[PDB]
Amino acid sequence: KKGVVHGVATVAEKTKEQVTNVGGAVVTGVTAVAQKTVEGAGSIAAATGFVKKDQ
Amino acid sequence: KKGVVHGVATVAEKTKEQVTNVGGAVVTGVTAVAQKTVEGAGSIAAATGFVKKDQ
Amino acid sequence: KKGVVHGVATVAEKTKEQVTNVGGAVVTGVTAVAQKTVEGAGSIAAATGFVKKDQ
Amino acid sequence: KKGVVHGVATVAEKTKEQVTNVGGAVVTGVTAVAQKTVEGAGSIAAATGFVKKDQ
Amino acid sequence: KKGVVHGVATVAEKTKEQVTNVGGAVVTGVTAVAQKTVEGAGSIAAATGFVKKDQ
Amino acid sequence: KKGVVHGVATVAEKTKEQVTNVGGAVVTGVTAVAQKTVEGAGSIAAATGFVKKDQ
Amino acid sequence: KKGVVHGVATVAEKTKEQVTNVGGAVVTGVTAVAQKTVEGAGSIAAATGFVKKDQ
Amino acid sequence: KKGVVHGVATVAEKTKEQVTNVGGAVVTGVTAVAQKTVEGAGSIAAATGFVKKDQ
Amino acid sequence: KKGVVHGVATVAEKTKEQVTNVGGAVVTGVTAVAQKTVEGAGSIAAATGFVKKDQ
Amino acid sequence: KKGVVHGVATVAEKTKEQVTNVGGAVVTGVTAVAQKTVEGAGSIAAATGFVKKDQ
Repeated sequence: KKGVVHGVATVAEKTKEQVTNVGGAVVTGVTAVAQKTVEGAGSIAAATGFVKKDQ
Repeated sequence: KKGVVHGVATVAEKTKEQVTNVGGAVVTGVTAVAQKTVEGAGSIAAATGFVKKDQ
Repeated sequence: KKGVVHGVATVAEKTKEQVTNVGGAVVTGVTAVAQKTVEGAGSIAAATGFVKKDQ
Repeated sequence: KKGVVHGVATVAEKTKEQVTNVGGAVVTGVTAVAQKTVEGAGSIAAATGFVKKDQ
Repeated sequence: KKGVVHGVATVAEKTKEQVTNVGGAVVTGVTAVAQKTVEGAGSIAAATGFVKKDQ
Repeated sequence: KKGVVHGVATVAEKTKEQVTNVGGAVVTGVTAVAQKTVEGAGSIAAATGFVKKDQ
Repeated sequence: KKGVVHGVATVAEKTKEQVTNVGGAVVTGVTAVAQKTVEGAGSIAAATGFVKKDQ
Repeated sequence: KKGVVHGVATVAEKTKEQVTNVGGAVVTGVTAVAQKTVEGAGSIAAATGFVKKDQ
Repeated sequence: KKGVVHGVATVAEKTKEQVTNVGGAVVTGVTAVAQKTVEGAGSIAAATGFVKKDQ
Repeated sequence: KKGVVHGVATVAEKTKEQVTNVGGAVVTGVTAVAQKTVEGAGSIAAATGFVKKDQ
């Protein structure tokens, strides 16, 4: 076989899960957050996949 | 087989799940948030997939 | 087989779920949010798939 | 088989769900939000798939 | 076989999970956060995959 | 002060919430159930406060 | 002060929450269930407060 | 002070939370269940407070 | 002071939390369950407070 | 002071937490279970407080 990509690719066979991202956010997984009190200014309480590039 | 992509591709066979994103947000997964009190200015309480690029 | 894409594609066979996004938001998954009080100015309380690019 | 796309495509066979988006928003999944009080100016309380690009 | 990529690629066969990211965040895994009180200004309470590049 | 009860009482001062039950069911709290498929004969899918005394 | 009870009482002062139960079920708390598939005969999927006394 | 109870009592002062139960179930706490697939006959998947006295 | 109980009592002062139970189940605490697949016949997957007295 | 109990009592002063149980189950503590696959017939996967007296 032959393949040429510029990116971003994701090429496969017999594949149970696939995610391609440029951005941006993708949530595909099981996630449970239980929480009782959030205070403070300002605290990232429960972050799973996170990116902060403030300018 | 032969394939040429510019991106972003996601090419496969026999594949249970697929996500392609440029952006942007995609939520495809099970997610449960239970929460009782959020305060503060300003706190990211429960973030799963998150991207902040303020300018 | 042969395939040429510019992107964004999502090409497959025998595939249970598919999402293609450029944008933008796509919500296809099970999601439960239970919440009792949100305060503060301004706090992202419960974000699952999120993108903030304010200019 | 043969396929050439410009994007955004989503090509498949035997496929239970499909979403193609350029935009924009698509909601196809089960979603339950229960909520008791939202205050503050201005707090994104419960966001599932979200994109904010204010200029 | 032959392959030439510019990156970022992810090329495979017989592959159970795949993630390609440029960004950005991708959450595909099981995650449980249980939490009782978050205070302080400002403390990253529970971060799993995290990136902070404030300027 | 003086108090004599037979039960069931609930006596208080300065009290934000109160529930008295003999029975029976009382639901006063925030509750979010999101659900996609229930099968089987017969499975209690999502029970929060539950009592089964079949004879 | 003086108090005589037969039960079940709940006597207090300056008290934020109170529950008295004989039964029976009382749900006063925040609860989020997100769920995607329930099968089997018969499986208690997600039980929070539960009592089964079948005869 | 003086107190005589038969039970079940719960007597206090300056008390943030109170639960009295004879039964029966009481759910007053924050709870998040996220779940993707339940099978089998019959499996208690996610039980928090649970009592099974089948006869 | 003087106190005579038959049980079950719970007598206190200046007390943040109280639970009295005869039964039965009481859930007052923060709880997060995230789960992806439950199979088998029949397996207690995730049990927090649990009592099984089948006859 | 004077006290006579039959049991089960729990008598105190200046006390942050209290639990009295006859039964039965009480869950008052923070608990996080994250889990990916449960199989087998039948295996107690993750048990925190547990009692099995099958007859």
